[PDB]
Amino acid sequence: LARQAEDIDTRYHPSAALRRQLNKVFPTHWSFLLGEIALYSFVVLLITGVYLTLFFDPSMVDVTYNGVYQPLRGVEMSRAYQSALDISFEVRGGLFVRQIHHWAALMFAAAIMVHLARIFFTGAFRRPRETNWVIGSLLLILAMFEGYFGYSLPDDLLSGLGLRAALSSITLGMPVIGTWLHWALFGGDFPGTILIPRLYALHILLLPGIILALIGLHLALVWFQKHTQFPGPGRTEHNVVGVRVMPVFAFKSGAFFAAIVGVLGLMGGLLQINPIWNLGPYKPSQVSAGSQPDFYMMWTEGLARIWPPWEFYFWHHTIPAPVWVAVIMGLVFVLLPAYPFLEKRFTGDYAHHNLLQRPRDVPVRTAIGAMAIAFYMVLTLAAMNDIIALKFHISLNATTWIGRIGMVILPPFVYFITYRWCIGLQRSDRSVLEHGVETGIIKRLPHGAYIELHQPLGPVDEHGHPIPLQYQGAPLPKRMNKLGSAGSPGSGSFLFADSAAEDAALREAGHAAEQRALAALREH
Amino acid sequence: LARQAEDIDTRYHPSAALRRQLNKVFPTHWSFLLGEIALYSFVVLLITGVYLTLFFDPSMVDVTYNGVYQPLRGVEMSRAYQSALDISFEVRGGLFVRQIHHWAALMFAAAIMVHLARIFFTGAFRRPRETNWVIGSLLLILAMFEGYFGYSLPDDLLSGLGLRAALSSITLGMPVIGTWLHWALFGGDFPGTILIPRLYALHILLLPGIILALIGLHLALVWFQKHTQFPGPGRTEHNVVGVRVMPVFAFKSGAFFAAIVGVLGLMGGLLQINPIWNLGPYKPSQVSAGSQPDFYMMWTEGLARIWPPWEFYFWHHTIPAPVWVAVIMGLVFVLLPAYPFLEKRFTGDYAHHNLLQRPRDVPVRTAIGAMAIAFYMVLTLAAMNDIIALKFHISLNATTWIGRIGMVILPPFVYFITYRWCIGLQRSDRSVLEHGVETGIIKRLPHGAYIELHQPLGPVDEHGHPIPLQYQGAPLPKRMNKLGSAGSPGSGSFLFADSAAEDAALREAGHAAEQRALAALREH
Amino acid sequence: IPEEISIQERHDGASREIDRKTVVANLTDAFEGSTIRRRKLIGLSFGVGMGAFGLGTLVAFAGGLIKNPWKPVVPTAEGKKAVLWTSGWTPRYQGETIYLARATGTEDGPPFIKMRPEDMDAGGMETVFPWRESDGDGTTVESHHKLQEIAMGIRNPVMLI
Amino acid sequence: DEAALAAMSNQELLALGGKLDGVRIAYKEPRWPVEGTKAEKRAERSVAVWLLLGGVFGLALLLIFLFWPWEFKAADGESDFIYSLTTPLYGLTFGLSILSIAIGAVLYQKRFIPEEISIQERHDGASREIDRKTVVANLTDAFEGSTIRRRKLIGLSFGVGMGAFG
Ligand SMILES: CC(C)=CCC/C(C)=C\CC/C(C)=C/CC/C(C)=C/CC/C(C)=C/CC/C(C)=C\CC/C(C)=C\CC/C(C)=C\CC/C(C)=C\CC1=C(C)C(=O)c2ccccc2C1=O
Ligand code: HEM
Ligand code: HEM
Ligand SMILES: CCc1nc2ccc(Cl)cn2c1C(=O)NCc1ccc(N2CCC(c3ccc(OC(F)(F)F)cc3)CC2)cc1
Ligand SMILES: CCc1nc2ccc(Cl)cn2c1C(=O)NCc1ccc(N2CCC(c3ccc(OC(F)(F)F)cc3)CC2)cc1
Repeated sequence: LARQAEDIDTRYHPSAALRRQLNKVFPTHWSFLLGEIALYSFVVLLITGVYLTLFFDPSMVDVTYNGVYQPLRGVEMSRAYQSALDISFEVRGGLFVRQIHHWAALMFAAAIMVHLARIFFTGAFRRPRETNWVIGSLLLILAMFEGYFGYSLPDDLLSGLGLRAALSSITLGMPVIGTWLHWALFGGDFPGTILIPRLYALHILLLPGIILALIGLHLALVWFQKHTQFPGPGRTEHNVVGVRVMPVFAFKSGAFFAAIVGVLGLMGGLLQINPIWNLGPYKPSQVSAGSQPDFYMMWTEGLARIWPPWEFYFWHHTIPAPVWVAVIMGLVFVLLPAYPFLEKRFTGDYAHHNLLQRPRDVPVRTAIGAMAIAFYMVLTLAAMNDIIALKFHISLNATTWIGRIGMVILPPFVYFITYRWCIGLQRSDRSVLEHGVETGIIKRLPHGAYIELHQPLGPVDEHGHPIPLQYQGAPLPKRMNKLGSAGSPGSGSFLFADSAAEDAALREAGHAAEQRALAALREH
Repeated sequence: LARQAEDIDTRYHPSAALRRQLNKVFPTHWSFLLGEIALYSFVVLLITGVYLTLFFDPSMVDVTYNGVYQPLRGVEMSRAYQSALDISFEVRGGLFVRQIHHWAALMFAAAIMVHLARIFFTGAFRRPRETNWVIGSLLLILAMFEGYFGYSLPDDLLSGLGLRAALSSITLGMPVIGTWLHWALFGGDFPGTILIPRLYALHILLLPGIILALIGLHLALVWFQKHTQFPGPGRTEHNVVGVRVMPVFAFKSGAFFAAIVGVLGLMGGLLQINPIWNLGPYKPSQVSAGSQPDFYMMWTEGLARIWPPWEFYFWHHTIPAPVWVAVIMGLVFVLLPAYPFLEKRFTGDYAHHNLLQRPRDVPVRTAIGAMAIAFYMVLTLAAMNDIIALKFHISLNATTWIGRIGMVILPPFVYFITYRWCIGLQRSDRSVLEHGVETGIIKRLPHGAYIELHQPLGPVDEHGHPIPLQYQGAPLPKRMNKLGSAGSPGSGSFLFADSAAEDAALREAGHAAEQRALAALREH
Repeated sequence: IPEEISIQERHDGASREIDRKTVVANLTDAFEGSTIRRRKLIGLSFGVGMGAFGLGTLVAFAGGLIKNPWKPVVPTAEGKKAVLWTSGWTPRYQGETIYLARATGTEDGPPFIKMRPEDMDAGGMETVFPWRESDGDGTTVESHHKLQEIAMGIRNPVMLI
Repeated sequence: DEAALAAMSNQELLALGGKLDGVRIAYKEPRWPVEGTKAEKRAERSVAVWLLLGGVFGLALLLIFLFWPWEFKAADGESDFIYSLTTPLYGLTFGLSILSIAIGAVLYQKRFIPEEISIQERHDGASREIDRKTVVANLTDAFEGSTIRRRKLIGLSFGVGMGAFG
C-alpha cells in the first residue's frame, strides 16, 4: 500500500524507531514464556469481566427468587445471588463465560507463581533488576487479593463464611485499631448493607487499574533493560544471542497466545467450577463441611488451622490468637520483596550481571528456595484436612498434629537433601568433563578385561585419553543419541518410501546446514 | 542526592532522554492552555468519582426511606435514590464532593467546546494534524454521552423523564431495528430492573477507560508532532520559539492546575447544583415543569422541540417524528470529524503547515464557524422556552415560532455580517501599515489646517512620510501607549517613595534588558 | 520460516560522561538561576503552606469513612449500649418474655414457632432464635421485616442440647 | 570531545547540551541586576504573604472539618442556620487555600525566575531516505522470505479459518 505508507511517512516519519524495534533480539529459551502465560491470562480476564459486568447487580437487599431454577423457588436471597443465578441459568452462554473467568483467574495465579520460581532460582534479580523484582512482588500480592474479592462477590454460603471468618474476625482482633478498621470497612457490624457494592467497586475498577499500570511498568523495564541469557557457546555479558522480533518472535508469541486461549476455553467448557446453585444464599445460622478458599489463600487458612491457641490477657484487655496469623502473613509479605538486598548484604557481591546461573551452581540459594516451597506445600495441605481425612482414612487430630510438626521438621530436612543433591549434580558434571561421554558399550580386551568405550568431547593426547576440559557454566551432554550418533531414518511419509536421490539430497543438505550453523556461532 | 542519582544512572542510564525532554521548547500564548483546562477537569473528575464509588448502590429495588430527611420519610423509593440521599445527608462532606463532581463535569464540557473553537478558527487542523482532529471529535462525543449517563444515575423524577423520553422513545422509533435495540438495551419494556446497574458499569468503567486511552494518544501525538505557532518576528515554518520545559513550563502548568482546582472547589462549595431531595423518586405518573438536561444536550432537546410534526404512514407501518432528530443528530456527528478533508477537497491545498492563521485572514471559514455557533445558540435557547416565557413575559407559542424561524434566518445573516467584519478588520490593518499609528494629537499649522501627527513604524522618505510596509501575518499596534510612549511611574511602594539612585538604576537596567531581548530575537 | 541467529550489542552501564555532565549542568543552572537557595522566607512559607493544604485535604478525604464503634445506639433496659455488646437476647423493658422459637422452613404463616420441653429426645440438638411474641407471624410487611432481621443476626443462634 | 571535558564551566556545558539537542537559548537575563534594594525585599514579602495565607486557611479547613456542626437539623422550630453554612465553609476554605498557593507560585515565576527565549529546530517532514529504504527493505525481506506469497492454499485456508473463528 505504497500511497498510504508514504503519506504516513511524510506525516510522522518514524522509519527509524520502527527499524529500531523490528531488529530487537530476544533469547529463545522455553523458560522465558512463563510470563507470557500470565499476561495472556490477564487479557482473557479483562475481556470476560467486561462481558460479565453487563448482567451483575451488586446489592444486598432481600428478594424472593421466583425464577427458573425450581429447587430454590420461594427462598429469600440477596440481589447479587439472584443476579448470579440469572447469569447462570437465563443468559445464553453465561455459565460458560463465568467458568472461563474463574479458570483464567486460577491460571493467572499459578503462572505467576511458576514465573516467580524461575526468576528466583536462575538468579535474574541481581544488580540491574532489584526494582523489577519489587514490582513483581507487588503484582503478586495484588493478584491474590483481587481474586479473593472476586470470588466473594456472588454472596453464597461458602463466600459468606470466608468473608466473615477471615476479613471480619481477623480485622476485628488487631491490638489497638481493630474495631475501628472493622467499622470503617464494613460501615458497622459484619453483615451490613455497603459491603458488596464496595467490593464490586474495588474489584472491577481500582485493583485492575493498579495492576494494569504495574504491568505496563514491568514490561517497559524488561524492554529497555534487555533480557538476560544462559551461558553458552557465543554468549557474553555484552551481547544478546537469539532471534529478531521481525519475522519470528511476534509469530511465536501470537501462536502461544492462541494456544493458551484454546486450553482455557476447553477446560472452561469441560470442567465445572464454583456451582453456586448447589449452595444456598448466605445465612449466618447454617454452615457446611468443606469451607476452603481458592488455592492461593489455602496457606493462610492452613496457618490459621495449625497455629496453637496462645492468647494474652492483661489488665482490662485481650490479645486473641489470629493476631499471630496477622503478623506472620505480614512478615512473609515483607520478606518477599526485600530478598535481593538481604542476599547482597550477606554475600557481599555488588556487580552487574547479565548471564544467568544454573540452580545447581548455587547450592545455598537452591536449598533456601526448596525449603520455602516445602513450607508452602505443608501449609497448603494442612488446609484440606477434612478432605484428606475423609477420602484417605486418617484421623483428623492426627492430620492436625502431622501438620503442626511437619511445619518444623520438613523444611530443614528438605534443605539438607537439596544441598547434597546440588553438589552431587556438580560432581556428575565434572566427571563427564574429565573423561568422555559414556556410550554403554562393553569390550573384553583379550586378557579378560572389561572397558566401557567413552567418547571424548575435545582433543586427545598421545595415548588416546582425552585432555580434561574446563567448566564454562553450560550444560553438558550425557546421552550419545543427543549428539548425532544414531539418526537419519528413512525419508518416506509413513508407509511408502521416497526415491533414493531425494533422501540423499535432503540428508546431505541438512548435514551441511547444521555444520554451518555450528561453525558460524563458534567463530563470533 | 549523589549516591542515589548515580546508582540510578548505572542501572538505567537515561541521561539522554531526560536531557532530550528537559530541553523541549513550548510556545507561550494564552490561547494554548484551553486544553490544559479540560485535562485538569478530567483529573478532578477521576478523583472525585473514585471517592463517590465507595458509597453508591446501583439497584432498582424498592424500599421505604426511613432516614434523617423528614419530608421524605415513609416514601417508597429505589435503592439508588436512597444511596444518593445517604451520600447527601449522612456522610460528612459527601454533598460537597458530589457538587464538585457535577461542577467539574460542566467545566469539562465547556473547556472542550472552547478548545474546539480555537482549533477550528486558527486553522490548526491542516495537513499534519487531521487525525488529531478526528481523535478530538471522538473525545467530544464520548464526553457528552458520559455526562448524560452520569447524571441519570441517582434516578429521580427529572433524570427519569430524561431517560424515558430521549433514550426509550427515540430508540423505540427507529425504522426497522427499533424495538429490537430497545429490548436489547433495557432488557424489556422501559422501566426494567437492569437499566441502572448497566448504566453504572458503563459510566464508571468503560467510557472512562476509552476516554483515558484516547487522551493518552492525543497528548502523545501533540508531543511528537511539535506545537504550532503564530507568525511573528523570529518565527518560521522550521523552528519553535518559546520557553524550555526545564525551569518554566512545568512551573506554569502546575500553577494553572492549582488555580483551576481552586476555582472548582470554590464554586462547588458556594453554588448549589442538582438538589435531588427537592425532587422525588421517579414515578411514571407524575411530572414537573422544567424538564431540561445539562447544557450539552440542550441542543438535542431544542431540536426535538422546534421540529415540525412530519410523519409518514404507509402500508401497515409508521415512521414517527423523532426519526428526524435521529438523522439530524447523526449528520452533525458525521460532519464534525470529516471537515478537514472537505476543506482540502474544496480549496485544493495539500501542503504542510506549522504557522497558524489569524481568523481575520480567512473570511469564509470564520463566517462558516460563526454561522454554526449561531445555529447552536438558537438550538440551545429554544430548549429553555418555559423559563424564558415565564421570567420574560413572552408567549410560549411565540417562542416556539421564533425558534422555528430563527433556525433558518439567523445563520445566513450571521454569515454575511461576519464576512464583512473580517474584511473590515483587514482594511483597518492595511491602513496602519500604509500610514503610521495615530497618536490623537491635533495641530493647527499656521495657515489654519488640522493634522493628526501619525507615528511611523519603519523608515521614512525625504519629505517625512513613512514608506509603506508589507503585511507579514502578525498583529500590529494601534494604541501609542502599548508601544513604550508614556510609562515609567515612580518606584516607591504605594505611599512612600524610594531613593532617586535606585529609581534611575532600575529604570535604566530595565530599558537595557528590553532592548537586548528585542535585538536578540530580531537577528536570529 | 528461515532459521536465524542474531547479536544485539547491549551497550549497558553508566551513560557517556558527555550526557551526565550536560544534564547535571542543566539541572543545577535551572535551580541556581531561580535564586531560591538564598530566599529562605519564601521557601519555608511555601513548605508550610503546601503541608497544611495537603494535610487538611487528606483529612477531609478520609474523614467520611471513620465511625465510632462505641456510640450507644441500641436501646436496652439500662439505657443504650454499643452494638458489640447487645445480642438480640437482650431484654428491652425489664421483664419481657423471649421465647426459644425454632425455624420451620416454610412461609405460609410460621417461620418461627414456640417449643415445649417434650419436643426432643435425650440425644437431640436444635437451633433456636429469640421470638418476642410482639413480632408476630410473617403476614404483614412490618412483621416480615422484623422476622427477616431476627433471622440474620450474627449473635442470635443458639444450640439446645 | 575529549577527556578534558572537565575544567569547563557551567555555561559552556549548558550551551553544549543545547546544541546537542538543537536548542539555542537566546537572551537569558536575571531579574535583579542591582544588589539588595527595597523593591526586591518588597517583592519577596509580597510573594511570601500569599503562601502564608494559603497555609493558614488550609489549617482553617482542617479545623472547620473537625469541629463544625454538620448533621441535618432542618425544621421550622429550631431554625439552625449553622447547618446551612456547613458546605459553604468547606468550599470557602479549601478553594481559597489552594488558590492562594497558586497565586503565590505565579507571582514567584513572574518576578524571580529569569526571563528567557529559546528556539527548537523542528526537523519536520519525511524521513531521511536512509531510514525509509532500510525499513522498507526489512519489511519486504521478512515478507518474501517466508515464501507465503507462492503458497496460495495455506494463505486462503488461514483466512477462512480466522474469519470463521472471529
Ligand atoms: C465511537 C462512539 C463515539 C460512537 C457512539 C456510540 C454510543 C452512542 C456511545 C457509547 C455507548 C456504549 C454502548 C458504547 C459501548 C462501549 C463498551 C464499554 C466497549 C468496551 C471496550 C472493550 C470491549 C473492552 C475489552 C477489551 C480490552 C479490555 C482488551 C485490550 C487489551 C489491553 C488493554 C492490553 C493490556 C496489556 C498491555 C499493557 C501490554 C501489551 C503487550 C506488550 C506491548 C507486548 C508484550 C511483551 C513485551 C512488552 C515484552 O517486553 C516481552 C519481553 C520478553 C518476552 C515477551 C514480551 C512480550 O510478550
Ligand atoms: C484481573 C484479575 C481478576 C481476577 C483474579 C478475577 C477473579 C474473579 C473471580 C474468581 C470471580 C468469581 C466468578 C465466579 O465465581 O462466578 C470474579 C467475578 C467477577 N469478575 Fe473478576 N477477576 C479479575 C478481573 C476482572 C475484571 C477486569 C472485571 C471487569 C472489567 C471483572 C469482573 C467480574 C465480575 C462482574 C464478577 C462477578 C460476576 C460473577 O460473579 O458471576 N473481573 N472475578
Ligand atoms: C469522565 C467524565 C465524567 C463525567 C462527565 C461525569 C459526570 C457525572 C455527573 C454530572 C454526575 C451527577 C452527579 C450528581 O448530580 O450528584 C455523575 C455521577 C456519578 N459519577 Fe460521574 N462523571 C464522569 C466520570 C466519572 C468517573 C470516572 C467515575 C468513577 C470512577 C464517576 C462516578 C460517578 C458516580 C458513582 C456517580 C453517581 C453518584 C452520585 O450521583 O452522587 N464519574 N457523573
Ligand atoms: C483464617 C483464614 C480463613 N479461614 C477460612 C475458613 C473458611 C473459608 Cl471459606 C475461608 N477462610 C479463610 C480465608 O478466607 N483466608 C484468606 C484471607 C486471610 C486473611 C486475610 N486478611 C484480611 C486483612 C487482615 C488485616 C487488614 C488490615 C490490617 O491493618 C494493618 F495492620 F494496617 F495492615 C491488618 C490485618 C489480615 C488478614 C484475607 C484473606
Ligand atoms: C429529545 C431529547 C430530550 N427531550 C427531553 C425532555 C426532558 C428532559 Cl429532562 C430531557 N430531554 C431530552 C434529552 O435528554 N436529550 C439528550 C439525548 C437525546 C437523544 C439521545 N439518543 C440516544 C441514542 C439514540 C440512538 C440510538 C441508536 C441509534 O442507532 C441507529 F438507529 F442505527 F441510528 C441511533 C440513535 C439517539 C439519541 C440521547 C440523549
